[PDB]
Amino acid sequence: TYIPMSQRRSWADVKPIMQDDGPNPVVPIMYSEEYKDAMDYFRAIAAKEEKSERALELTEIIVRMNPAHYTVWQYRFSLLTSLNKSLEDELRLMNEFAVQNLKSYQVWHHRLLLLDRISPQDPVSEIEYIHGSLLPDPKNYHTWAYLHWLYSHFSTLGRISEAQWGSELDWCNEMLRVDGRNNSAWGWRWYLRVSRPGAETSRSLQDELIYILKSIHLIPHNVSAWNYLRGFLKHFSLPLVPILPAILPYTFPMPSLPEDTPLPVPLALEYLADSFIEQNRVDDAAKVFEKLSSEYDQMRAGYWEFRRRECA
Amino acid sequence: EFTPSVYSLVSKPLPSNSRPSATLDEQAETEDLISQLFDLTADPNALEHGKRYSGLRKQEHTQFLASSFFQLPGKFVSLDASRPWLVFWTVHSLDLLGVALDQGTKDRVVSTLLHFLSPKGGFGGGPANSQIPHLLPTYASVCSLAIAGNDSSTGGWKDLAAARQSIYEFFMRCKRPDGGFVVCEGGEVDVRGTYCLLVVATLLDIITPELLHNVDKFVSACQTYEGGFACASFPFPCRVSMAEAHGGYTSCSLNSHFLLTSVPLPSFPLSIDANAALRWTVLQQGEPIEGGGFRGRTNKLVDGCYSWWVGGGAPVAEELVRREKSRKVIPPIFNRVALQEFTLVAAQQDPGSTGGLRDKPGKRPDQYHTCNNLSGLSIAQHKMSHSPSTVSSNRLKFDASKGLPAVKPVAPGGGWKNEDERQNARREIWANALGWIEEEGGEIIVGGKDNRINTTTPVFNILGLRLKPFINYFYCQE
Amino acid sequence: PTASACNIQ
Ligand SMILES: CC(C)=CCC/C(C)=C/CC/C(C)=C/CSP(=O)(O)OP(=O)(O)O
Ligand SMILES: O=S(=O)(O)C[C@@H](O)CNC1CCCCC1
Ligand SMILES: O=S(=O)(O)C[C@@H](O)CNC1CCCCC1
Ligand SMILES: [Zn+2]
Repeated sequence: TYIPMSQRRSWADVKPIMQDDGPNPVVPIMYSEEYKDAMDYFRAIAAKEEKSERALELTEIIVRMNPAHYTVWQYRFSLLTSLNKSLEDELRLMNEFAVQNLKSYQVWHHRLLLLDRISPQDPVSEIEYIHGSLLPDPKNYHTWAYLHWLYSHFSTLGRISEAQWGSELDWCNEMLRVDGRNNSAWGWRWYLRVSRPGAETSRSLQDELIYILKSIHLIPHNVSAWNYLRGFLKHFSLPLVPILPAILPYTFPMPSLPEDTPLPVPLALEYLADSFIEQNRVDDAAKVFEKLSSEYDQMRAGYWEFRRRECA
Repeated sequence: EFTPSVYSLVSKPLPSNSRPSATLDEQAETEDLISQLFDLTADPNALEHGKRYSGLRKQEHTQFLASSFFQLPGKFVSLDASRPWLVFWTVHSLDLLGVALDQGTKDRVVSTLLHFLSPKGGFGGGPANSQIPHLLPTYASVCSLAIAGNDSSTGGWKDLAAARQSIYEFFMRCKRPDGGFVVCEGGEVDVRGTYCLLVVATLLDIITPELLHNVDKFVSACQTYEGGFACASFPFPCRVSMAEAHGGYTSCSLNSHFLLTSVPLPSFPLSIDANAALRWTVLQQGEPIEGGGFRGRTNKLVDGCYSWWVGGGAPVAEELVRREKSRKVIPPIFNRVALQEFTLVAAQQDPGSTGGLRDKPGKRPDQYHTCNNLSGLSIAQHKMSHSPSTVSSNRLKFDASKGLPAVKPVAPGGGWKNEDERQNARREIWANALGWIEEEGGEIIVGGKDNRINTTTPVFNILGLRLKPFINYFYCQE
Repeated sequence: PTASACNIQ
């Protein structure tokens, strides 16, 4: 049975404040007894800007009922700072939260704020936590964005060693092996191998193409691998023609063909067309765009038609 | 010829290549779910007994919205910080559906939102005595006021006008040196914030050079190798994208960028790769077996809400491509028919029930998916283009001697160089905001005229008939 | 039957 906060001696000196909705508000929520009471007292606490243990406990009470309550999260962090609480303990508390609230902007930002403040010399333990976090939901956007920030932020502090980068790529390779269709993992690979400041840009490019082409041959209809290939070639200003022989069959490592691989692959045709454009063969490129528009990728009939006219 | 119906095309599963994975398992399951529904439903284009009718069930959707508009169960506490969104999703949907609110109810809407307004500046997800200002509630509240408000003393617009300086100061408090904005005090930084801020700043005539500095660079750097935009970018002591290209963040980025293009600053805004953005956009439209709805990320599932986020970005990316080609020197760019078919056949709640629209079959309808399905539907039904000749006409009628007091900048030199450049900026921003027109004869209403909903504006996502009187009020161009 | 998890805020 719920004990109202007005009947609790620890809160006797506090006068609760009612929500100021105004007259007959729209979209009003029928708050539970607990939630309303908690907010009545949070309003009083926040208005007088009290920084105490009871206020801290109150914020936890509220965010558990509403993990998206950004006002209360903001207040909670200021409480952790003012009371000089153990941020490591708070982080452990967030490990329970993150389990059930994987898509709360506020939980993830709170975790970012904690690690920025704690600023460990080696974030390896947090990185491993994040990895384990991705097992039950390998495509969680917030988590991937957070992983990016983590490595990015701590690399600027020079706290990411070469062995650490190496193990991270190893981990990313394993992720893509488990599911080559995980576009999130491909994105992480791009950061590790291309975009990050410390990316190896040498022979290295050649190794990458090998990986990409092999990925394509493993799963010819994998839109992720194709986008990565196109992005890669475009970023490093590399010609398509020389690699064409590896893609031609779907219209350096070569294809096999795996069972259940209907031809042609639309993105393979886009590659062939862009190859012709690179060769100044506008009419041949137009013809393949026309095929994409009329037969092989009709959902995008208009777009491919657009690309066709772009040649003429 | 360039927008084939899902029913006219071959529906086949995404090929496995003999390599199964978690992704494919989910994709195949979703494919079956959507296919079965299409198989049970009458082709909207045909002139069959027993088949389900796919007509837009506007009255059911109206009731769905009405049932939650005046009271929500305690479970909705998970959205307590997003009540301005609950208002927006509802009043915008009603606009699209062609359902008028009486003046009494509009007044209630205005009253509710005005109580979310802090004297310090900006709207929160609830009453000012309960929640602090946030960029997202501020967008949602402002747009809702444009939809339900008016210029009378109880119309709320007056209150916005008076709050211009404080809303501006709130925006400046959110501003980061790298070009990003925090969504709220101590809040997260991503393009959702940029988009919401830029819309409001544009509509209320509170744009200044100091507000925009680096904003363009932060957005540009969000574009990934895929062509779409991630949530944010990181500035290394170069700027790097922090995640996958995402429909939601691509929408905010494209829209943000477009809003910036009408600001007359030098070498501003930093360019994006328009063609790549268009390519990524059109590549997200699903195969026939998945109803031709959009997905939000490569190798993820189609979701009715991306009809707006991804579909709504199409005419923007298209306009940016057009300009990019004219910078060196027509059929539709996505399947407008298929998208409508997904909405009618798959995104509507089953008939004779609660109404509302949903993410996919198997998912409950909700206010959010109702609003975004319909917004996307509008984009597919009406050929929206940004017209240079309309922008010119706007320039010619603009009256620079009329307008609200200039916002005072935080930094002494943070404002426009002089009154002349300020008025030129005012004209450009205003003229372009009203540059979106509906191409005559460009209308395509799958299933017949009874399915027609109203025309939403790209970038802003409110009806044109709401946008114009609203922005004209704050620029004194009525 | 199942609730959708599309959070924008
Ligand atoms: C304009 C504004 C304030 C908001 C719109 C921008 C949007 C929609 C952002 C959502 C970004 C994220 C974290 C999506 C993952 S939900 P998911 O993983 O369940 O969905 P998905 O699987 O990617 O389809
Ligand atoms: O308009 S809709 O598609 O939403 C559905 C709707 O209104 C059904 N009412 C009909 C017609 C009147 C007699 C009872 C049955
Ligand atoms: O597009 S047309 O306007 O030529 C005609 C049109 O709208 C038909 N609506 C039908 C008929 C009445 C029941 C509901 C569906
Ligand atoms: Zn959705």
